[PDB]
Amino acid sequence: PRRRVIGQRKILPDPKFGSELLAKFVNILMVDGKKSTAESIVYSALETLAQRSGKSELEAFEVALENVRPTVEVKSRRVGGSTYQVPVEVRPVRRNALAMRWIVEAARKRGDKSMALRLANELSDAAENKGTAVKKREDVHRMAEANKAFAHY
Amino acid sequence: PVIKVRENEPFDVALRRFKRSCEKAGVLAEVRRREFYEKPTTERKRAKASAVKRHAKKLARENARRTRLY
Amino acid sequence: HGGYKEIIAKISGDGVYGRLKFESGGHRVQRVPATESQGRIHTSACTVAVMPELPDAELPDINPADLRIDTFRSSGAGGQHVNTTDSAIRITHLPTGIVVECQDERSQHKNKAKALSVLGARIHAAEMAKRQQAEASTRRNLLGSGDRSDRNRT
Amino acid sequence: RKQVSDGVAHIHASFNNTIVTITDRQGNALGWATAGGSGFRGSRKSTPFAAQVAAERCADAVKEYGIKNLEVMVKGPGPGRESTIRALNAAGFRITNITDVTPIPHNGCRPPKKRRV
RNA sequence: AAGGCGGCCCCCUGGACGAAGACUGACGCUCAGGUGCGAAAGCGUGGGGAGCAAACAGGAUUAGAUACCCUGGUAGUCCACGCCGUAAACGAUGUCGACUUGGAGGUUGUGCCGGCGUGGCUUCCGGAGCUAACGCGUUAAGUCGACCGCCUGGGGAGUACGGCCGCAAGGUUAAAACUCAAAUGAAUUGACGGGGGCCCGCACAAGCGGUGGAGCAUGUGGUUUAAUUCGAUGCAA
RNA sequence: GCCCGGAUAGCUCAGUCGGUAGAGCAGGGGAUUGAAAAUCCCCGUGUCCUUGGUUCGAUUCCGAGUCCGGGCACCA
RNA sequence: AUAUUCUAA
RNA sequence: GGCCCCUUAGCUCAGUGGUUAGAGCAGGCGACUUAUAAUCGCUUGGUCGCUGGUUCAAGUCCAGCAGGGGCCACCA
Ligand SMILES: [Mg+2]
Ligand SMILES: [Mg+2]
Ligand SMILES: [Mg+2]
Ligand SMILES: [Mg+2]
Ligand SMILES: [Mg+2]
Ligand SMILES: [Mg+2]
Ligand SMILES: [Mg+2]
Ligand SMILES: [Mg+2]
Ligand SMILES: [Mg+2]
Ligand SMILES: [Mg+2]
Ligand SMILES: [Mg+2]
Ligand SMILES: [Mg+2]
Ligand SMILES: [Mg+2]
Ligand SMILES: [Mg+2]
Ligand SMILES: [Mg+2]
Ligand SMILES: [Mg+2]
Ligand SMILES: [Mg+2]
Ligand SMILES: [Mg+2]
Ligand SMILES: [Mg+2]
Ligand SMILES: [Mg+2]
Ligand SMILES: [Mg+2]
Repeated sequence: PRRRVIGQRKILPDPKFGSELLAKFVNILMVDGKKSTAESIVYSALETLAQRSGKSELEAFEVALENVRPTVEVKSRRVGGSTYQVPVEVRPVRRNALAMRWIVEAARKRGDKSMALRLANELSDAAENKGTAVKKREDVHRMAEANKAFAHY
Repeated sequence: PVIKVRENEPFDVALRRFKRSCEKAGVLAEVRRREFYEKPTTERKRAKASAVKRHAKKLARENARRTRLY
Repeated sequence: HGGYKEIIAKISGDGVYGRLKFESGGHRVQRVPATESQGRIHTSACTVAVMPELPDAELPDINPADLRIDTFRSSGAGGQHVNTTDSAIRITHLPTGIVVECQDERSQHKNKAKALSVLGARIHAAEMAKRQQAEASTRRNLLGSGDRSDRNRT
Repeated sequence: RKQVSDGVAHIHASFNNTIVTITDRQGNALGWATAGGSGFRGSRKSTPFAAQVAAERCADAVKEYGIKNLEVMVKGPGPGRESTIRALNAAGFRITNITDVTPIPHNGCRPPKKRRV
């Protein structure tokens, strides 16, 4: 907004693993304020990823996030007359948001039967560096390398 | 402008000192002036305009020390 | 912004020109238009012309008994042949008074053929000119000016 | 082929393009790279970055000569004239001296008419 | 003098200004007609031609684009001589003389002892007064005198016709009919600007979920009808 | 009078040489706009000039006409 | 870079 | 009669090399825009005009064909 008074809203840590990061993920996955439904889908998908990794559910999530997290994105800002698309370093909070949001968007457009599986599959494909998630990080990295020339300081 | 780098001198310094040497000689401003022909009439009009602004800045310096705002 | 600058429609039936003949002339309209920003009343007019269907236009046959055909020696080059030969045709159409001369070819038959063709074209063009003038004048009178002052109906 | 050791780096900076040309003291060209030929057209071609990337490619085109020290000559008033030197330095060369040789007339030929944009 | 005049050097040459004197003795001021000078473009003849650039050509842009932008490019721009005689040729302010508080500079002389006077030219502010107002204000648009030029509603028209001038382009002098009830100057309040500055609102941006496609509900337009009762119609039906 | 070319969407035109037709501009419906252009999205559009043949089948290949344009109608 | 127009009470 | 050059993705194009690939405009979706433009990112897709052989893996290396053009040749 025009003022700049945004007191970062107080968010509860999730019950099972006690992680605000994963509590956020649930929120991003959640639909029609049906969190119960969402939490079940996340724990199921993290339990599955626990088996197909041999690691902690949080640690298996961290590994996935890391290969999704973009470092520099494109933002359109005017300098003179022309409207150029300019690379901006992404803030660490927005690094996770995008990541989590990209994964869920990626894991909502697969053929597999249950969302819990679709999520587990994409969170796994992320860990390897294959999934549509970790295909649109590249895209949002390389489009932020073409316009590298517009990074005036 | 011609900067010779001296013994035991870092580069970043010798570059800032080159930048300054060109800005002092007014090279970039000189070439921007020579880019397009300004009609003499236009050259006189902007010389006049500048002097009027330089002079009006003097009269816009008194009404500040003499007059109070709060 | 809609409507028509002009709309010409044939209305076909039994007793049309007996009921629409009186629509001819100026129609004055007084209202707040659709093209008006300030809600002002404006006074516009439209001209309506209702002209009855004139029996098409039968281009008639060129009756040879209504022609005077003159044959004579052609003018200019062509040695002994052009000196001695009645090549040249003047066809005078007695009704209209239109006269066409033709001596473009060396043969009287070609000339006469060409002249009948032209005399046809010129007779048929002259009567289609009358019809246009008659129609133009008839319309001119029905319409009147498009001015708000010249109206049969408000 | 033939070692030269001490050479000159000419930097033709225009509003549109940047042309780096690394020569010897006698002014015989060894290698050159342009911002326009370095994967940059239009807007992106007239930026200090593309003039940086160009400088690099010119350094990476005269290593076979083994230039150790450069005299730099900057020309014209474009974004190329600053960052091209930073690149040459950061590419490993030793900048002996930096000279501006931008041609200034002493009131000579009539420039072209002013653009009405 | 105006138009104008800008590297450096020489040659020829005009004016201005200051200082002290000496000299002439109203020899002055203004000026219809007249004469001369007079930017740029343009014209003639002969040169010249780097750069620039009417015309022109192509490329773009665009609804079109005989433009603006781009690539070229001829006259021209340069020289000699001749012509043209006009410019918002403006200070939109005729020339000459006198008089009428101040302040701050610039520039160029000069007298006296880093100070104190006195001239010339010139920039900016401002007092009285003047002015419709804006402004001008000892360089007057103040206070006066001399002489000249010029104006008399807006269009038509600085045009026609005639004359004079010119190679031409054109210049100069200069009407009438007809037509309108205005045209105009300055300033004031707004509104507006693809003017400037500063702010705000889910206005954008950041997000999330919709509508626009499907079927149905419902209102409307239209069309239909004996009747499809009347009203609401951008946002704000 | 003869000869060559042409006849294809509402207009100007491609196309095909035996099977199954396009373009641009119009046109319609939507969007954008206070509204009209410009612009954007969705659509539709042909007896392929008329006949009489050949052919399983003709816009296409014959042979007639019709309309349009372009020649020519001469040596003397 | 591109933004034309708005009769007449 | 000889030589040759090239005829690869919708439209095109380009070419080493032991292979059917590299694009650039198009065509799809993304970003961008006040909206168009341009911009950028992502993808999309050849019997290398065909056809033989020959090659550890040959459209090429080498034949037999088709295809067009460019210059030269051509005294039943
Ligand atoms: Mg230019
Ligand atoms: Mg006089
Ligand atoms: Mg001149
Ligand atoms: Mg001349
Ligand atoms: Mg000459
Ligand atoms: Mg030009
Ligand atoms: Mg005058
Ligand atoms: Mg002047
Ligand atoms: Mg002046
Ligand atoms: Mg005057
Ligand atoms: Mg005088
Ligand atoms: Mg004053
Ligand atoms: Mg005159
Ligand atoms: Mg006269
Ligand atoms: Mg938004
Ligand atoms: Mg619907
Ligand atoms: Mg109703
Ligand atoms: Mg109503
Ligand atoms: Mg009522
Ligand atoms: Mg009402
Ligand atoms: Mg109009």
